[PDB]
Amino acid sequence: ATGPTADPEKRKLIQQQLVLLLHAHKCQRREQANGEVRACSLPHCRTMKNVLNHMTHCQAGKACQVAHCASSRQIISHWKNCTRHDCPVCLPLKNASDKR
Amino acid sequence: GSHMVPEPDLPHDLRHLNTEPMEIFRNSVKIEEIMPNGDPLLAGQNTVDEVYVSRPS
Ligand SMILES: [Zn+2]
Ligand SMILES: [Zn+2]
Ligand SMILES: [Zn+2]
Repeated sequence: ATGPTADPEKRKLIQQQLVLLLHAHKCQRREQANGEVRACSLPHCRTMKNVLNHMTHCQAGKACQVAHCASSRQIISHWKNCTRHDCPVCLPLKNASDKR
Repeated sequence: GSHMVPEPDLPHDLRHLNTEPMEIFRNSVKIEEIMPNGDPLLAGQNTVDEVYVSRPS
């Protein structure tokens, strides 16, 4: 419950980047629909938009110089396929998207 | 379980991600309020696409 097999601190860090990319993917579409409007407020919306626009053309993948690019490419692929109702990382997202 | 539930088994495919860059996000997100409250399984296409990640094959 505290070792590298579960790590509460690390578990929150991958969740936080994963969700920030999910926000920024559609927020980039929202922003471009009005050129460059400053209507948002997420602390890293701009950070993710820069990484996402880069990822959309980057071909270095596993050997890229952008620390967030290869990480983000792998992080998205987890949530794209996981369905386990007690997954430590997906649980807050599986709850964020529940009918309750 | 004596006061709070234990931390579940972190997915091994995400353990491989270096989390040092992510430390900037440690107190800057709302995991539960970002989501459009639609469905979890809907993530297959709502999240991103093959052109968005430069799919090699
Ligand atoms: Zn935004
Ligand atoms: Zn890259
Ligand atoms: Zn999962």
